[PDB]
Amino acid sequence: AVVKCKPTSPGRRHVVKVVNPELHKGKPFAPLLEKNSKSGGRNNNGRITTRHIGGGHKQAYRIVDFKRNKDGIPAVVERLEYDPNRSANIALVLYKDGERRYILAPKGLKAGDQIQSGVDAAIKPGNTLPMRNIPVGSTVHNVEMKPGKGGQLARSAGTYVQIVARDGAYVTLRLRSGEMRKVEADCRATLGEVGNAEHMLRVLGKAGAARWRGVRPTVRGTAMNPVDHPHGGGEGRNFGKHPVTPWGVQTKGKKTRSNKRTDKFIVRRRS
Amino acid sequence: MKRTFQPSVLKRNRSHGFRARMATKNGRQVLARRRAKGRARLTVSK
RNA sequence: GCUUGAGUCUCGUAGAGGGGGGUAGAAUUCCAGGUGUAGCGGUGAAAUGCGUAGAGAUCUGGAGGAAUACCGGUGGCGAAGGCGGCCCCCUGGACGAAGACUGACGCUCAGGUGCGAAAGCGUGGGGAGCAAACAGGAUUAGAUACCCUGGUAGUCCACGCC
RNA sequence: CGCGGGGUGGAGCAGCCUGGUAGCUCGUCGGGCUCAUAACCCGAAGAUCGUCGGUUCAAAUCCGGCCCCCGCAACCA
RNA sequence: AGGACCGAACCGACUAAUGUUGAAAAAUUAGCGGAUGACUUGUGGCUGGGGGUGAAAGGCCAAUCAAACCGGGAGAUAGCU
RNA sequence: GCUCGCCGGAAGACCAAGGGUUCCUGUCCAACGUUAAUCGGGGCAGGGUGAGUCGACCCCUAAGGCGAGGCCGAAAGGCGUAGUCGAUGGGAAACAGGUUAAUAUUCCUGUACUUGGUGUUACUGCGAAGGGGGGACGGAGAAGGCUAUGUUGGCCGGGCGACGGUUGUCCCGGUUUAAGCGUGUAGGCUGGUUUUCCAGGCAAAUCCGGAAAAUCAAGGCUGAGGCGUGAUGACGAGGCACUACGGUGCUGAAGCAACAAAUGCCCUGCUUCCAGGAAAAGCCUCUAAGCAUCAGGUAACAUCAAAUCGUACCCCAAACCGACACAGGUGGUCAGGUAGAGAAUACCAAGGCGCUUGAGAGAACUCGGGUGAAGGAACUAGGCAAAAUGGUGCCGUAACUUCGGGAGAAGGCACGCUGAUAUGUAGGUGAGGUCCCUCGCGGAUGGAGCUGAAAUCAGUCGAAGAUACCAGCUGGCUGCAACUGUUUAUUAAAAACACAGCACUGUGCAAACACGAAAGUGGACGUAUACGGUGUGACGCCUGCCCGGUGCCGGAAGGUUAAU
RNA sequence: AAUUCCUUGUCGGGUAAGUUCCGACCUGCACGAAUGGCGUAAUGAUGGCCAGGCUGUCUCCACCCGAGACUCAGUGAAAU
RNA sequence: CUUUAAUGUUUGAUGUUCUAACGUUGACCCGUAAUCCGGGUUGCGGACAGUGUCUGGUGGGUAGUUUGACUGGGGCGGUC
Repeated sequence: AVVKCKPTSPGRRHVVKVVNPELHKGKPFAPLLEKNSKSGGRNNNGRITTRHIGGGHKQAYRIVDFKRNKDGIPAVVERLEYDPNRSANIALVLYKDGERRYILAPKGLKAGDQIQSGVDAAIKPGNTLPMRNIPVGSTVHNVEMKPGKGGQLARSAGTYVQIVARDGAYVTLRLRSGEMRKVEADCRATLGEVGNAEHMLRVLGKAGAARWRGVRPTVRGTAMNPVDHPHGGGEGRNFGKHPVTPWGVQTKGKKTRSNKRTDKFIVRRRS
Repeated sequence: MKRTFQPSVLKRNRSHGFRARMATKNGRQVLARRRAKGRARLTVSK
């Protein structure tokens, strides 16, 4: 688990690694593995669109299974792979039919565990069944907005949605942000919260940790000149403006909600 | 110090090459002008 | 060597003993909604507060968190701190009966080690009620307080200090 | 020096920008209350407006001069 | 083990002298900092002018950048030399 | 020609990029060359670049471009599907020797090898843009085996010596050999073989995956290097012969062993860390459509073919880029001896070279250096510059602390040469012999030879033994920033910027936000333990009052309120 | 004080002598809590200050070796 | 007229329900060896959403511009 690192050089002093010995130390199962190229925060025009991100160490895209379309089929878990692309660790499932598929690993999962999908399967963590059959109040993850979509909500490590109430095809959800939102009963959801909850206790440490994490340094508005950002100028770090994003949109308390069409699903909003 | 011109025939033709000029109408119009002017080297090639 | 100290075994007895997991009901608060109209709340007395944007009262529904009424006791258990809904699981100690057995194995204990209310501190959660700090209102010669209307850490949970 | 703001019962503030007879709180004095003092209750007094001259019938007020207090400016090579 | 230590290639460019119609339109000589990394480099691609890119100096964009160069408007306009 | 000096991890030897004949040979000195110039990277003429195996082309693809249809756009056009381009990566094959005024892994002499085509013969189910395997990948570290290569001895040939000695433990030189073919070793990985079954790999599949059993426990793959052969060959010190007298022809000795040892190779291995680390085709295999007399495939043998372009020369520079024959700039490969830890440095080998003006003189002054009485920062804005310290082993080492540091703290000491311990030791290496073996590139025993530190002691020299080059100045108080980093190329390297961490705030996914008047991309093939923005800037102790101004968020009763 | 005008504030320390430096006092012209406050080990081609060593930096320069200057020969510029 | 009942009707608002316009960066199939695009079969929303014309607000994100003169130099001050 959490292992604070002995000081030896500066930038090592504050590091807290998260060791998970249980995770497989060998290479990934090859068939499921496509390349993932670095956008560097640039689009089709080539212009940068999002600042901060670029560079970083190379990584490949594991094709994780989301739809969980195989139903009624026993699936023995084999090993917990590390996935560089996400936060959560991904279990390498092996179905009775012989096919292997990666899946986000629920908290209580160990190698050799039996798990199954479909409308029947069971209440054991990691089984994916349509929410209509899930008991009221229980905790789930990898929820789908629409059937067959694959999964949307509660994918980040340690995250979990909590069902609250059911009415018609609709089913209320308490999202991790605390926002209530209805969804169709037919949607599938996986029982149990997602694993690697200690991800947030990682404290990277030296500056370089962020660099190869794929994030480039950020320059603050005040440092820049008037022409490069709404803030700037001054002979002595003067500020005197209301904080704004580089493109002039007000920040620090400005609502940005716009879709309107999706409002019927939302009930409470985050506070 | 290191100077501003560091030749690479490959890079030279990819950009100012004949077929790179045939790319868009802007390029072809260049050739239209250079012929009109009666210039010997139409574009860089050799 | 002995069994009269100490301990073990045999079947029982009571217990808010401890840890872990579930679960119930009443109430407070909040939110949506229905009826409904001018005060409510509070005080020694007031005001600050809330309320004609429809409050409080009242009725249905929901959501939360906390603590567990009555039983409850100059009752109980634990070495002490302490321990109160119901239930499951793991588990400690005491007490009795009838014996059987071991055969002084005992007593105290510097340094040592462990546990140790409440507050406090760390990391991450949660956050109803209450409530340091703080704000306002009074009361007073003044009042940095007692009293009143609000209110943050905190109180709660997991682990780690103290 | 350039300008602006003021000077008022014993103290602090009004009043003044619209020239017709200066108010508030505290302090003071006196009489009650108390064994006595404080606090509290009752009453009364005290300045006739920085200052020297104008103005107008009349100046706390408007104007100018002077004496203090307060703030701003007092720079460029 | 390490954005660890000393220090060459390598990269940087802190101090001083020379040089300032230079050997050179920013270098030399002696010392100087980094030197397994947020390193450095080859090749090839991508981003464009009120635009790019910027560990942010209004730096850099072909010896020029508080708005590139080239051609056109254009013999702009100049109460000024 | 002789001598002298300089580089020698280059100022040498090969390349790439880029140049485009500058290479070589004859001839000329008009100009060019910073002078002269018989010379030349100058002029003029002639000559010179040989490939199935090197490279390109070619097969395949990354990022990225173009893009039939298509979606989108006043038009030009933008985006992008199928496809198709695109190496800086992946894909079949050769070496040694000799040779030219100039070319060579291209010519010649040897000895090879690969991919096809076609035919013959013997056997046979072939066949895909489809399936699967493979190809196919990180960093760091550590050790063992090896080889290049060098050293020493041995062997062979030569020498015995200008001024003392020098036939001796003496001096000098040489002692080289490839690819391929065979052998399969160190060493690494991996449990095999058979039968049966299948919700899978978009269809099928004897392949792959998965599940059962049975059965044996070894089998297989991988592989440097060695050892044979290749090679009774070539090369070879030197002699023998003439010499356009520059050199060419003719002959040929030995050609081993041990030791040391790479950064190269085994090794894209092993161990380990997280930051978790290219695709695709060649290649192997599985069948479908399809075709079964075929066609086609497999093996063997023979025969033909293997096109086209580059190949000179320079290539850390006088030929590239800097207007120049310019103290600048530029990537890759090889990397000998002695000392040394070393690719530093000093002196040398290979190999180039003395920098295209010189010759005198020996003033001031300027540059670059050396040295200095006595004093020792009095200099000056300021110890700026100089000076000094400087290596290894050992001793010893404070305040403070985040308990790692601080710390090479500070401050000291020893250090050469000869001999003895030991007629060179501790170690390392490992022969001969002998023994064992389901016998070979085997294992034990055994110690020959070789190499070889470090220490103690004894003596001895000089003023000085880390003698040179090389090679920390140290300490105390204090500001600022936590730290490593980054920045104004060409006057500023900082106290600025970044930074991990912190907080606020936005965002429920067709997300916010950005680029594009649009389709559409990024965000992200991510999903509130995520992502955007703003501010502060590790860590410790903390973060107090004000919602009046301004901004944002929330509330809608009432007032005001546009087009219609 | 990287803020302090009056100012070389005042006192103390260090120097024969200190407008700087260190430590204190508080009248903070005009510090102050994330445009962060206050401490802080280590780090620094960072700012200030004091020691020891070291010396031509200096008192005061002296001498020496090299490259220029200078003379002869060849070639032969420039700003103005 | 007054105070107001219901039917019909003009349209007006609010709410509920439906789906056939429209959306679908849901699923599946076909062109098709193609996560583009089109077509279809669905399911999901649904007269909202989104787009056009008009219109109020906001709008240094962007652009064009103005910001006097005298003056014992000019700015400040004063003055026209």
